[PDB]
Amino acid sequence: FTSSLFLWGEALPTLLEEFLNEVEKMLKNQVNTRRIHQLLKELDDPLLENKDLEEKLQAFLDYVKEIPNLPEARKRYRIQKSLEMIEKLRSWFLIDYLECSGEEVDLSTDIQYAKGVGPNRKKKLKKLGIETLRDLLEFFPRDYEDRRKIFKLNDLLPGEKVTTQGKIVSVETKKFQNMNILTAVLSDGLVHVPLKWFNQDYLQTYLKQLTGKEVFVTGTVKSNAYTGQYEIHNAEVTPKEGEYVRRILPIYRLTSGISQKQMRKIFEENIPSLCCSLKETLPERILEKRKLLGVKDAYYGMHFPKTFYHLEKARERLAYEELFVLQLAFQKIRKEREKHGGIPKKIEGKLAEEFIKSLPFKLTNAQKRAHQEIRNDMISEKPMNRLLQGDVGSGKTVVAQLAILDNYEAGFQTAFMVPTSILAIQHYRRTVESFSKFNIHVALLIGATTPSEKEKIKSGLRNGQIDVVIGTHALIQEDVHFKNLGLVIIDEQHRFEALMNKGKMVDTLVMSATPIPRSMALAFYGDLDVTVIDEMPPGRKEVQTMLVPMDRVNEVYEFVRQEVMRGGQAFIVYPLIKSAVEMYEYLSKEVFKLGLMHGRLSQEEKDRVMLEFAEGRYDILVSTTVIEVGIDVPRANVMVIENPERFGLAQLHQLRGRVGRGGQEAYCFLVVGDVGEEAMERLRFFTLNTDGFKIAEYDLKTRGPGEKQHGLSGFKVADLYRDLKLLEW
DNA sequence: CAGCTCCATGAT
DNA sequence: GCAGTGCTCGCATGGAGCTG
DNA sequence: GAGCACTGC
Ligand SMILES: Nc1ncnc2c1ncn2[C@@H]1O[C@H](COP(=O)(O)OP(=O)(O)O)[C@@H](O)[C@H]1O
Ligand SMILES: [Mg+2]
Repeated sequence: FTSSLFLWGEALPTLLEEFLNEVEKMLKNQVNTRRIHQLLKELDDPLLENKDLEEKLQAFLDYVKEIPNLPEARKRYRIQKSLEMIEKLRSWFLIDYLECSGEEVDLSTDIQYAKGVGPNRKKKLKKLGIETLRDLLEFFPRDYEDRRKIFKLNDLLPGEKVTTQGKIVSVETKKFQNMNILTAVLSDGLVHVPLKWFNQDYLQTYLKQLTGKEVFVTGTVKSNAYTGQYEIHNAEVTPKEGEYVRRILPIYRLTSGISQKQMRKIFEENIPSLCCSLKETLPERILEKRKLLGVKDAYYGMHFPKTFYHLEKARERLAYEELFVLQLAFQKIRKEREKHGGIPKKIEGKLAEEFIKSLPFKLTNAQKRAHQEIRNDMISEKPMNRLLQGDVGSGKTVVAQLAILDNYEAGFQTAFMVPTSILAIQHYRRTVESFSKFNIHVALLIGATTPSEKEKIKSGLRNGQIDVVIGTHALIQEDVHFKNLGLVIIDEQHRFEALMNKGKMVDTLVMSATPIPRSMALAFYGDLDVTVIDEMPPGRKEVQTMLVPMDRVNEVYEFVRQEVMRGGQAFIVYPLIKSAVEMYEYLSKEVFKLGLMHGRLSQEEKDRVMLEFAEGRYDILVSTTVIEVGIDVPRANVMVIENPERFGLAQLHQLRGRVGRGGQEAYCFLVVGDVGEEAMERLRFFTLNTDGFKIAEYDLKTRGPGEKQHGLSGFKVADLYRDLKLLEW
């Protein structure tokens, strides 16, 4: 917990921003005259040395202090009057406004134009994916080491990079065996504090190059020098005046070759230059609305801020920007739908009331909602693009079927789409035996079907009472007709379009097995007016998920021999490292019923194979290619992911999903190797996560969206709304 | 199994 | 394009988690 | 000293 907790601690008092900060916290709650007066005592830092800033302030701190000796109203206008000025202040002072000129040059150079960079660095730098120069901005720091704050000498906190100050009087160098030692030492006045260097002599020069002045030293502390008194190693001792080395300064990815001090001076010398050249992107009317910097400065800020406030204002600008890009394209779609327009219709509680009472089980207040929502949106004078989202076995299917009656019941006909012929056939059965009948004629049209039959069908649709067609994105590729088509159901990712009747829009509905938390929903997809998400069905018991060490792997192996001997089946997934084949017939020392599926060898008659698994031809399987949310092998009691977490926390879900059906009270182990905490911190979490959305919650908070590549927004969301509003035009 | 990075140590 | 100043910044090794 | 800019031939 050490690091993750110490700098954190000694990080509140003593620097304008922190100050301003707190004061805002001050008001947003309650002053404390007393207090202020003690914050001001602790202030320290170069920013303050501005006249107004100082004058400007008094005025301020003076206005505030009055709060308390003030009844209710007397307090308000008082407050907002403030708050406004802080931000007012912050904007004035806290940012290093990049005042620009000379003139822009602007392309993708092969980076040698870069200054300081040269041949070998050329190659070095490209190990970081840095060609071009745009390449040299879109490349922001790992992190930031700050400094501004200077520690006193004799308060060195045992074991920590600090930056203290003082003279320096002592340049000794010591040689031993396979080691030297360079020392000079720093003298506040009273204290004197060893400051030691290892296999560097040069330093000798500089330090001597120096003896005289007082300076700023930046290093670490060490609990040794068993003679006592702490010893500071590794520092930097810059001559000084450092109003200008009492700054935040970045930390970039490195690459044997370069050094921070290197890489830095290299950003130090170009960024200001480049930044400057960037045609603004979003219009000035916006900017003004919400208040964070154009670009130049923003990009500026990500490298060389002087207020974490800066940096904040910089991501914030830099991130809204790129959500804009999305929500722009969205409406820009959503609108085009407003053109072509949609169609509604009336609806007979008849059907559903029937369907619903027909079933055995209950229904959920969830699916109920799925329902109230679909109807209504279909009904509405325009399109519907809902997303029926849920978690394998939540009741997605049912619901779809109501969509299917309601639409039929209305007047028009629906058209089910699905990635695979094998899946079509299979779905078909259900919608019918499901529809168990009433009075609806539903088809499939899959190319397997005999040419005539096709014909009898096609024609069936061109006119009349073929009520639903079940097929692949086969339909759309041949060019079918029917002059009423009131909806299109979809299952999932079909490889790699919308439908219009005469010219209006077709009620579109898309179901998915792999959840996605609302923000991500509303941010990469959003355009799917909604997602009526599911909260799950009863009687439903769930996978006893277990996590198992390796070695004991032959343990699980056996557990199957059983369950599988008692008539069940077992997946076995092994990522990438041929071994597979080696993993295979060494696994027919599990002699018994095995099948393979290399995977991305990806004919998507993968199901071809699963069918055959579900039918009972490969007692057990063998992965690679994380199997998908598809044809469902019933008997499959147990699952086995190995050397995981290479798998997102979701593919694993996928996998867990795939095994259970029945009640079957299925089971899924996961062999592990070594790895650790953060890794297993996660797994551990998986296993007890009854619920696959709090999964995504959790996949986000930890690894950024693995599911090209977002530069900037790690869930704060006021943006994703800041969007909707500004984000029409 | 390897190739790289990042971090912490190295001296009586 | 190579040859001569004059800058800035320069340890090395070993175990470490990470991705391929 | 490595790497690079910059100046000159
Ligand atoms: N309300 C319910 N209560 C109990 N079982 C239900 C309920 N709704 C659906 N089921 C059944 O439980 C399983 C749910 O999965 P399903 O409805 O096929 O959709 P999906 O797997 O896509 O979520 C099916 O057997 C379905 O028939
Ligand atoms: Mg389904």
